[PDB]
Amino acid sequence: ANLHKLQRAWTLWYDSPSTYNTENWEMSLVPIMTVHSVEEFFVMLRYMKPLHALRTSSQYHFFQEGVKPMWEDPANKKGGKLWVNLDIAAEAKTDLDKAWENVLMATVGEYLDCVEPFVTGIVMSKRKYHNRLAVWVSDASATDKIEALKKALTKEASLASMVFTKH
Amino acid sequence: VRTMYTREELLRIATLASAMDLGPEVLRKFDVIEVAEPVP
Repeated sequence: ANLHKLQRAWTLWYDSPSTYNTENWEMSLVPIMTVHSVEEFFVMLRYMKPLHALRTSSQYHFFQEGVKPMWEDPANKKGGKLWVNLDIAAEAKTDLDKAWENVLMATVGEYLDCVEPFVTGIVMSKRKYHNRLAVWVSDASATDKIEALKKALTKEASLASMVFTKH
Repeated sequence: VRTMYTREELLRIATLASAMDLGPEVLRKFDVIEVAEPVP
């Protein structure tokens, strides 16, 4: 089994009002699948739902293994997130889906920061009017790294706002 | 100096990926993802 191993494993999560846990907010997150190779990644993509057809209040999380998509995580405590607001038989993939796929491929391929790790995960959030893409890093003090992430994220996307936020 | 791939390299390896699938254990967890409802 000649597989193409990744630099890091990555876990996918999905949440929505149907997964909303009124008692414990944390359990609202549902881990779906962990990927360790390019092939596993593309199988995951195969069985993921496109954002064009995804529910109005849903979020995909994609984070390094052993790293929860929450600030309380030690990997995200000091860092922050750089995010942007995109806009809305068989049909061609939408630019939103294409940008989502490009950012995921850049994440697993480790060319989101071409130089401990700096990028800890990413989050796509389907909202009412906007669609929030977010890259969660680990060190909010690294200015050069955030600028490098800015150019990279702008490259891998082609679908209104860009904001960095420390947690 | 780490395991890196390019976008085109990943898209090439996707052809190999096409030969692999998922069992019911890992595949059932994708059911949580919900399709948007219609607007009549």
